[PDB]
Amino acid sequence: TKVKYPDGFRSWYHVKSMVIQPGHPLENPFGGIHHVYANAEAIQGLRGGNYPDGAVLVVDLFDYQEDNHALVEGKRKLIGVMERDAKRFSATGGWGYEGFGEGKPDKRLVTDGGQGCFGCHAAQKESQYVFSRLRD
Amino acid sequence: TKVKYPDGFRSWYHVKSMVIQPGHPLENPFGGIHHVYANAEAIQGLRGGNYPDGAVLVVDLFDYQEDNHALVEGKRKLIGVMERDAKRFSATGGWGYEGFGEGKPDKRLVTDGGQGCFGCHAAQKESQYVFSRLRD
Ligand code: HEC
Ligand code: HEC
Ligand SMILES: [Zn+2]
Ligand SMILES: [Zn+2]
Repeated sequence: TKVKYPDGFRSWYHVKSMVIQPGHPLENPFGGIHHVYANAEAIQGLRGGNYPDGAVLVVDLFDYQEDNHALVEGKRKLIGVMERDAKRFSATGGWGYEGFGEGKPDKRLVTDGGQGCFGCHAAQKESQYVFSRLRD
Repeated sequence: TKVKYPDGFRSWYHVKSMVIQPGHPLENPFGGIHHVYANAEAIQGLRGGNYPDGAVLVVDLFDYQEDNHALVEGKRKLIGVMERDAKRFSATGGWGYEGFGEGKPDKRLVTDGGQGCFGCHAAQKESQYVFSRLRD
């Protein structure tokens, strides 16, 4: 019941992006420029199907520097990971929730079996616990 | 001697992003959240390899809205497209330059054969007229 490191996620489908600036309620620790990625499996859910076991969503969080009215991507802060397994991740609505510090497999961030992550993602039960909307 | 609309570019490898805000010298018309994408042939070039004919880079430019210490993606403004053909686009350094308003295939923007585009990109001769760098 550990979430696997999503090897190769940077080659996945880019779902969407958002900037969370200082002062945002989620600034600790979501502050930065973030990009949402989906594997083949997760695309099926985003398109309006059921999320199949093996679907993985990644949220890739970068620091940024405001440089003359450009926001410029700096170092990666972390990745958040949601891993669909209806049986193994049953306690958290069938998604496994993990963080990797600087996107490194060695730096697991989740210490409460993902109940905190699940606490907020539960509001989205009707879209299978997923906030991001697939956009053209 | 026309740049092909890059059908399916939303499914390609996401290279990088940047935000250009009010007050940036490039605000008009490059203002917004932009995402750079690369087809397989473009990735060869970006990796430090050479760009094969048929390499395509896309810059996808979104309007954004302020939303309580968040910049949220709004409407697509346009896409910019560079298509590799050393022979057919030799007047603009082996890349064909085109813009599509709102990313629509029917709203081609470039009127000067891409000389305007090439004029700025020519700064980057030493990285084959590409600004963007592959990051992890
Ligand atoms: C609310 C107080 C949140 C808590 C706690 C967590 N997440 Fe979340 N998450 C939240 C929002 C509003 C979004 C959407 C961002 C966007 O650009 O629209 C997200 C997104 C994710 C994603 C991308 C998939 C999706 O649901 O859109 C992942 C992979 C994700 N979050 C993981 C994650 C983990 C591992 C958490 C605990 C450490 C976690 N989130 C907490 C809101 C909230
Ligand atoms: C300088 C005044 C520019 C002019 C005029 C044009 N472009 Fe450009 N382009 C510019 C920069 C600084 C960047 C990098 C942005 C980043 O996030 O790093 C770009 C990028 C592109 C891309 C992505 C590929 C790359 O070189 O990084 C494409 C596909 C692209 N630009 C196309 C484009 C076209 C079609 C133009 C004429 C309409 C054009 N550019 C003008 C700077 C400048
Ligand atoms: Zn405020
Ligand atoms: Zn500014």
